[PDB]
Amino acid sequence: YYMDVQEAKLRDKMRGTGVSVTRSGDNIILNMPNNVTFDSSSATLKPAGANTLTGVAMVLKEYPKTAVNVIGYTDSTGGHDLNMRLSQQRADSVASALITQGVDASRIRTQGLGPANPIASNSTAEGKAQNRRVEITLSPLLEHHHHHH
Repeated sequence: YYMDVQEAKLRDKMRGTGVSVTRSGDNIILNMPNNVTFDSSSATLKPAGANTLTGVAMVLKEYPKTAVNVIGYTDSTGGHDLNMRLSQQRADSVASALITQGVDASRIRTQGLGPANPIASNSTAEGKAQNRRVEITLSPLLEHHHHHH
């Protein structure tokens, strides 16, 4: 359980934001289309996206046993290294926004996995557009930080 109610909260808050709530197994995948999060192409937090990121951050405050893995995906047509930069850049923008809103930095990790896992075809522009995305992987804290010794 634990994320059952979170799925309901996210589904309500993302009622018409543009964010696709894909609940995979136990963890929740919040994938945000390039257009709704960023302005042009560079990591640029538009008001709409910042507003939505605030909603995400709110839920992350409601349930602090969430591990926030911000994994950025993207097509690598142009320069896989440059796209890697943008991949990490985009993830970092989301993370810093969360931390700014009040999410623990120690509960957040940013991974640029753009040219790693193709969600769609990379040869076709259809998939190329789909691959360029930011997916927030909300997983339950695998063994909370344990320091009493």
